[PDB]
Amino acid sequence: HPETLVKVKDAEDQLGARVGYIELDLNSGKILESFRPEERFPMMSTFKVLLCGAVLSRVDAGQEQLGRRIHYSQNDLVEYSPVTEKHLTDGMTVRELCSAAITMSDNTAANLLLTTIGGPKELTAFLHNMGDHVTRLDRWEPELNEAIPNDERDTTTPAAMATTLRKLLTGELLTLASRQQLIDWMEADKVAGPLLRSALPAGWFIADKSGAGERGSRGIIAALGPDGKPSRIVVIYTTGSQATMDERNRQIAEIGASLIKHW
Ligand SMILES: *[B]([O])([O])[C][N]C(=O)C1=C([C])ON=C1C1=C(Cl)[C]=[C][C]=[C]1
Repeated sequence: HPETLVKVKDAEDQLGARVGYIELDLNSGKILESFRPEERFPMMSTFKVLLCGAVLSRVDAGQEQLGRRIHYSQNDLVEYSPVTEKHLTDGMTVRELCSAAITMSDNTAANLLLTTIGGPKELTAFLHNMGDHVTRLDRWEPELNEAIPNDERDTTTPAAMATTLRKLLTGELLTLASRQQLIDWMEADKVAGPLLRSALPAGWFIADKSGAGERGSRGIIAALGPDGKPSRIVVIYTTGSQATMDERNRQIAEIGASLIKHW
């Protein structure tokens, strides 16, 4: 609805930065509304969902096991590893790392999983392989969050990310068991409370993954809908603002409030 674009542009004005947006019909893949849909923005942690998608793709093909245990050490720990830093002794399984990476956005977990699939180069090849010729992961945590202006490294576009998530969650790319595991990790997301979830009406479904980076970077990707089932995909990114984390969170929440109001 056009009223939501009013809020998105209001958001660019208040944040003094670019805001990218897109609302996608989950079933048909039709773009319902957009703002800078094909402009690049850092992915920050929203990439962790694509990372686990590639991991599940491997499991389905027998190249990986969810119960497989990964051992790591202090040397591996990078900034913001609330779950992995507590398991140095016995390690964690592939399954537990994706849980950590998606629900808590644990950075070391991401790094460990990336290592299992062959690094950024491979995640990028996986994406290209599934029709996404835009999204690219080039670095590891934490450098991929640098958000250098005009830098194409570690970026995606609102349209590219929305189309790719739709495929991950409804395509024949993953088995049904794998698709549900991914959605289950996104539905349990525990660090995105002040964003879209704060505007979600009672009874609605939402599976999401947020992101934060340098230079005011903030974003979120999500599948949501009424009566406990998702029916649309929403992707929101911004970068360049000098606004506080709280102000950035609110603008996203308000964009959310509008898209829900005009559903
Ligand atoms: B991802 O969520 O974009 C990566 N986030 C971080 O690496 C991070 C850091 C370095 O310090 N806090 C976070 C973080 C934020 Cl700002 C929000 C939610 C989870 C982690």
